Amino acid sequence: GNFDLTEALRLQLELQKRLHEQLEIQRSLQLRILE
Amino acid sequence: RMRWTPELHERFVDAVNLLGGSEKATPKGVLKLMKADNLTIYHVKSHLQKYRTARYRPELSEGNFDLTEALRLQLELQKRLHEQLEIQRSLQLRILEHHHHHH
Amino acid sequence: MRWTPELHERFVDAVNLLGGSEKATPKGVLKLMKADNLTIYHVKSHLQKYRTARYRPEGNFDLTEALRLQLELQKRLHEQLEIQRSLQLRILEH
Amino acid sequence: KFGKSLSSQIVEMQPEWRDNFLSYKDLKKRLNLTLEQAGFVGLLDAELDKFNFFFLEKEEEYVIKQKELRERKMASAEEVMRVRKEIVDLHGEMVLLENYSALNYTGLVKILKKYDKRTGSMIRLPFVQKVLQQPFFTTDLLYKLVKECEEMLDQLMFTVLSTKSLFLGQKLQVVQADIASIDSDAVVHPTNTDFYIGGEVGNTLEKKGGKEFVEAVLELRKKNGPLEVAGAAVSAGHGLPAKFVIHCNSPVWGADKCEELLEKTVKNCLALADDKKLKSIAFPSIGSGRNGFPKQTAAQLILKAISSYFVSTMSSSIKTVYFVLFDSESIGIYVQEMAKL
Amino acid sequence: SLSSQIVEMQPEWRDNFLSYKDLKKRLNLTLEQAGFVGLLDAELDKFNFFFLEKEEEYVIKQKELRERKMASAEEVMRVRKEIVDLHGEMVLLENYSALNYTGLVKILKKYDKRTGSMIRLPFVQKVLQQPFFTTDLLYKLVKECEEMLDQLMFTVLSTKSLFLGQKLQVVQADIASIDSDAVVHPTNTDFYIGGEVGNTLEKKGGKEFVEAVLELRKKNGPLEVAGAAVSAGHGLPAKFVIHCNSPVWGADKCEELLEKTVKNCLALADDKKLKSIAFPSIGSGRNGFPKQTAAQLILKAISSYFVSTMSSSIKTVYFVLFDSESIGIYVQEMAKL
Ligand SMILES: O=P(O)(O)O[C@H]1[C@H](OP(=O)(O)O)[C@@H](OP(=O)(O)O)[C@H](OP(=O)(O)O)[C@@H](OP(=O)(O)O)[C@@H]1OP(=O)(O)O
Ligand SMILES: O=P(O)(O)O[C@H]1[C@H](OP(=O)(O)O)[C@@H](OP(=O)(O)O)[C@H](OP(=O)(O)O)[C@@H](OP(=O)(O)O)[C@@H]1OP(=O)(O)O
Repeated sequence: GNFDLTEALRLQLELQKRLHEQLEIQRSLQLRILE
Repeated sequence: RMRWTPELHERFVDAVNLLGGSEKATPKGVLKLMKADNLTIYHVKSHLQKYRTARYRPELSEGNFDLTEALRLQLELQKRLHEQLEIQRSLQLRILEHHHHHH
Repeated sequence: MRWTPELHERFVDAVNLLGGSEKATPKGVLKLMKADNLTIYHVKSHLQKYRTARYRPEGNFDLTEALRLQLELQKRLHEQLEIQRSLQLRILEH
Repeated sequence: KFGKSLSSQIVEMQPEWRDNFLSYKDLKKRLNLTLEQAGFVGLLDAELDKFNFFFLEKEEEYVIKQKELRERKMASAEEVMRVRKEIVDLHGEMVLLENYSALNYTGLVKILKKYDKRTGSMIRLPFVQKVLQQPFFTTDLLYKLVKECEEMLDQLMFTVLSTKSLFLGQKLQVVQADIASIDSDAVVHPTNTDFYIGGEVGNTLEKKGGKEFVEAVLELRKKNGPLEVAGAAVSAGHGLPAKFVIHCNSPVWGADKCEELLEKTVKNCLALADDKKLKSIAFPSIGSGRNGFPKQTAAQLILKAISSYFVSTMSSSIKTVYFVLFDSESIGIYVQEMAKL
Repeated sequence: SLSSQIVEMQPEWRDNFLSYKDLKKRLNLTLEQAGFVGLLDAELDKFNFFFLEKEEEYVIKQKELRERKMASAEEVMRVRKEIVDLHGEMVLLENYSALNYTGLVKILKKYDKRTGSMIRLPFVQKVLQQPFFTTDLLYKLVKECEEMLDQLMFTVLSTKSLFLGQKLQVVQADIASIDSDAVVHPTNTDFYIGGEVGNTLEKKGGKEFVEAVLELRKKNGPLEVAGAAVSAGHGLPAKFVIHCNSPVWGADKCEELLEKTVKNCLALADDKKLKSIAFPSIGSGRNGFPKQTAAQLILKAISSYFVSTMSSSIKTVYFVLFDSESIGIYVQEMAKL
């Protein structure tokens, strides 16, 4: 069952990456609007 | 065919320069100078359109610390997002390969 | 005849006012610069020099460092000329 | 929640970029659902074709633009090189004119002495006095011009252990000092739900602060009651050089989502610091030790939370974040993980 | 003298200095007094005319160069801004493609769940063949853009500036990959290369490094305690490698021996006029020295060496460390420097 655990870990990493990329693209568009 | 790549665009600009200025170059002459396979006059000509439009510079005929820091902050944010997207690419490829070889 | 960067700045402004830099008349520039008793001859020669000068016909870090060394040598030579001037004046004082 | 994040990213983009991501109306159609499922897959193929067209157009534009900008960069470098070369040459020519003047002066003094010796007169001194008044000798303007060229060429060409200037504009300093004596606007005090003061941080804050500090802690507990996990509260730094003290209930290693709770603890501390319009905050060793977090994990989580907080809060007033550390291993770990932000 | 000075000059400078023809005139000679003074005044007027002409020319040139420089600066700033903006647009396109791919995957999973089918994998295989979501060329464009921006404008962990301007830098890198002039190799009397630094240095250098070590051992023989010897950095980014025999903890006067080891390494670095030197963790661990004691003694040796050696050519001293506790100890002890 270690394969399924690895797959779940990779999915969790994917979600974390999605949230971080959202924060960064938000900050970039913010900087554009402010300038 | 329509996938313009840096090498193909370099060949295109070289042919244009052989014909002269981009404003006076002819798309038929450019097509004759480019031996690229499956290259139609339509693609050559639309690409000459986009190139000539991009090459125009109207700005020629007409605190700095804060500006430079804002620009550097923007660039740094973009770099961070690019590397994060690369990591996401790797993770997606791994997951897809495992799902392909294990179902 | 004694041209200085301030008077030359005023001259360039007057030339910019009087049409183009090439299509300029020294008499009109003198009319735009009624100060310091400027003459038509001197202003005309200065405009000739300015027009002839404004024409622009149409490892790298090793070369940049050689250029830096050239600048440093020229600065040292300038300082040596300065101490030369002071020394020679003090000799003249005896 | 992927759709919500996607839409929140879309709304902030340019009209060209929107309506080119796939619509999330396909969930509605999906609900209404093998022939009509084949029609749904055809809709997916239409979305694919849209992506293809948009991406190819943007890619061609970018290729053209990049070749153009590389050409312009090469031209600009060449022009800067030519300009600095010409300026250095002009500097040299001015120096050469100075040397011309001085050398002619020397030769003139020589010939004046020879004349005075040949005739037996004494005209060298007044003649040189008149020479000093000649404009070829008045080289003050040359001094000014050489200084201008040189300035143009110049413009053209409490112990702190470790510092990191964050890319977002803040300063992260690992320092070593008594956290109660450090002149920081906010000082973080990790405690429990009942606001214990038995912490080493709490012990030194009770030693430095007076009875009013303990009374302020008691009044904070009276107002807010119990402090939930990852939560945080603010009290006034009475009897302390610090302006405010931020108490927090750090989670325990092994709990459900304890890493996310540690990140939330850090973010709540920073949010409370911004709520008081403070410019500096001091963090002790949080997570590791008492709460059982491994040192590297806690360090990386705290630094992650700080960086992401400052990404999502451009209006933050915090300019400096201090890390008061005494354990050598913790200091090295914080330096390593801080240099990678 | 004077003529030899004016030889190497442009034509307009020649025949504009003091002509020495007047010597003959002086040999021919108050009527001639007036003649001579008139000739001298003519020379003075020539000097003044030439000087004022050159001064006017220089003023014109300086004005033109100032304007040209401001124009070039504006162009530099414009190019920089546009390249940053293009980098941003390309990253935005990458994010476009990634988000669309993720949405497609989510929708395929939901479809396979609701309809009870299995088409997510072949549909994603089809997606992989599409013009979008093939961002190798776009990634290369972004990378070249970042290169150009780096031109347009190894990790240092801590930096300490000494009184005479020397830099002590704790960095995180491979000691064999650093471009420092000298790299210190802790060894024993027989130039043993099996140590940690030995293995990484050998990985980088290879046969050439081993041959250099063997030749140095043959030329020097036994490496005395607290001694040091230099070998050429063949096959290594470093120019030279300074092998030292650190003393053993508990030996007679092992503190002074470690101080002398560090100072001898520094003296060998200065003998070859080297500008930088890289130090690994010396004495601590293999030779039984406790970490903090060895770090402090080494830092004291370096400081007192730079105090007693005013002609030292060393400007930067690197500390390549891997253990976190060692890094923290060195940071703390440099704060005490
Ligand atoms: O965008 P998702 O990642 O698919 O998240 C949820 C999903 O939950 P998951 O996080 O577990 O995937 C919900 O399903 P549940 O597992 O909670 O039952 C689902 O449907 P419900 O909330 O109505 O149950 C909901 O909406 P949808 O039906 O469109 O898939 C959807 O979130 P979205 O509305 O953002 O798609
Ligand atoms: O002009 P210099 O390069 O300095 O050298 C001397 C000069 O020396 P000083 O001016 O330094 O004293 C002599 O000057 P006096 O003897 O008149 O004081 C001068 O005259 P003499 O011929 O009488 O020696 C002689 O002139 P010339 O080139 O004709 O020889 C000349 O040059 P020299 O270096 O060849 O002696």
